[PDB]
Amino acid sequence: ALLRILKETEFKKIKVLGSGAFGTVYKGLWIPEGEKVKIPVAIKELREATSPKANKEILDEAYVMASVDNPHVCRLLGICLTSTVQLIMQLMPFGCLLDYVREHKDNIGSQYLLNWCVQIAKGMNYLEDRRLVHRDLAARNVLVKTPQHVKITDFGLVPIKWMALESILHRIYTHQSDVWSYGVTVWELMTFGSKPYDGIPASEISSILEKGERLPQPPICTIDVYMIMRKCWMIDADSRPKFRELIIEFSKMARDPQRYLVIQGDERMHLPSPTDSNFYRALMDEEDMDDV
Amino acid sequence: ALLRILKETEFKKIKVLGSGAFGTVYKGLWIPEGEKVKIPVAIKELREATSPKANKEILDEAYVMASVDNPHVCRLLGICLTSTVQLIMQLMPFGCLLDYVREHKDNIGSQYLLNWCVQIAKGMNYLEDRRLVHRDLAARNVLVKTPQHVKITDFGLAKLLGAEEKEKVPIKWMALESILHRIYTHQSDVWSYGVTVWELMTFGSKPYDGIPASEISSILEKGERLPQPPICTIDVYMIMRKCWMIDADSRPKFRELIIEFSKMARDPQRYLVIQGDERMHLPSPTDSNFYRALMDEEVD
Ligand SMILES: *CCC(=O)Nc1cc(Nc2nccc(-n3cc(CN(C)C)c(-c4ccccc4)n3)n2)c(OC)cc1N1CCOCC1
Repeated sequence: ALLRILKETEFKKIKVLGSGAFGTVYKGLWIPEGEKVKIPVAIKELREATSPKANKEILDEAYVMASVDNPHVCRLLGICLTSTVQLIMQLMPFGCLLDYVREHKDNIGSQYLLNWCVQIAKGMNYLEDRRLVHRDLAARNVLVKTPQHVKITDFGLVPIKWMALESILHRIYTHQSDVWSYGVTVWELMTFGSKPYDGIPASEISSILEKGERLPQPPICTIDVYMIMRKCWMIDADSRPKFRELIIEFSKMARDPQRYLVIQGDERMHLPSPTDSNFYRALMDEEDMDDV
Repeated sequence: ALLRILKETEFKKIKVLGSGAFGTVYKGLWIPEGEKVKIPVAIKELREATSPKANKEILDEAYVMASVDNPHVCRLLGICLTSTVQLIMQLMPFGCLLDYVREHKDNIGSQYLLNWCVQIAKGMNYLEDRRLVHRDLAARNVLVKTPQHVKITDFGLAKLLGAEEKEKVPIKWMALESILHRIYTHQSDVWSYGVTVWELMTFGSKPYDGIPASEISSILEKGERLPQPPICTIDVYMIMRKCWMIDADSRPKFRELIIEFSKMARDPQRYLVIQGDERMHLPSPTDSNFYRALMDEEVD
């Protein structure tokens, strides 16, 4: 009952958002039957059609993705099993956090970055609590509902520069491997969208990791935050932090954001007032969540 | 804190949506600072008010309109006080309930009709608990967020715009005390509530059609009211009549209309005789969960 079974004639793709990988992502419009309203949605299309009973196992997984109830994880709203599987979800009009942090290269205060790290861990801890592994966490796979509210997408289904060493050498994906990717994601945000291990061929990443070489300390990060990232990339998967621990740790820093992130001009980049925050929420973020 | 002050440079009107005596509503675009995104909103540009009011006073009542917090009353979000008075609210693509029921005329089931009455009574009870009086409750002033969720709009717009010698004043909706002596209480809002139900039960009929508005006061003193809508059992029509009693204290309370319409909504076909009603049921949980995740994140 959480997965609406669409038909082709009650929606339509409007403009491509992203393409290549999974398939294509479109800006879309939902046209209810009998009504003259057009509701903007997002549609995920798989380019390869090849589906018979492949569609049934997709529907089985689609019901699981339709059940993720969390303010910081995206829910699958509906499916259209036409030609090529079509997934329907809410449109996040601000785009992904990678493009967002890149456009606002040096116009992002320390309160936003730390809160984003808190909100991403809450969504991941939620998934771990549901015994689900994301396998592909990355700043590109986090969406900006509003600047104060991010959500993890691409849950369902090779980012070598994002995977734990055990996932590279042995294709072992756990929740502790997701912690590794979460540590690369944090680094992506702190460096404002820099490419991890830039230029370096992905085929040689397992070699440089076995030598204990890790991503460098981002300029705006105090040692407290970089040590967090370093512990996420420990060879021993069990030594890596738990997502529940990361929620508490980053939250403490979000209480004193300037003590853990050194940003030029940070004194004039604060989180919105209650006023802007009631305004945002009343328009596009009327959903129940946790105070930031 | 609940009312955002907007500058003319961070929003722009796109297209008109509909015009009324309080003003015209436009499909708007909010451009947040330093963002490349356009956020759709709804903008009401108000018509000039009689007893022209100072911007401190208008703002002093915009804070009251921005304070209503109920799933069934629309909250004013922002304001722009310049050469005109522009109100900003959440865009409701479905429109107002009056246009909706005329438009799906003989396609609406009794379970929707009785639920809309509960929801309107719930918004009105909230406004009475807050000691607020709406003064212009009507089917045109109820907005459809989703087909299963309606909200009262335009609260407080009558008090701050006033009126000239057009007594913009909804005569065929006001209690007799309001037409005669301009008395607006919670019990006269019950009078407009009865008329609002009658508009719903008739699928958008014009009340007192053919009777000039200047003559409503007198026919009301002769005991003449609105006729029984054809789909109404005497159960519902009794409740409507009680909303039109000359003694405002004999009229039903909103707290009572909530319970009474909840009762009928649990057995909707006992109370509304609609041809073909045995195929016009509510949406499934699936279709309902879909509407909520897309447009509505905020009695069977
Ligand atoms: C970072 C890339 C990106 O997503 N940009 C983006 C996002 C959105 N809003 C949006 N709403 C709902 C769903 C999505 N979305 C994106 C993707 C693929 N991304 C994460 C790499 C998926 C997806 C889900 C499941 C499976 C596979 C893919 N869902 N995105 C935009 O709407 C405003 C616009 C943009 N971009 C703006 C500038 O660049 C092009 C589009």
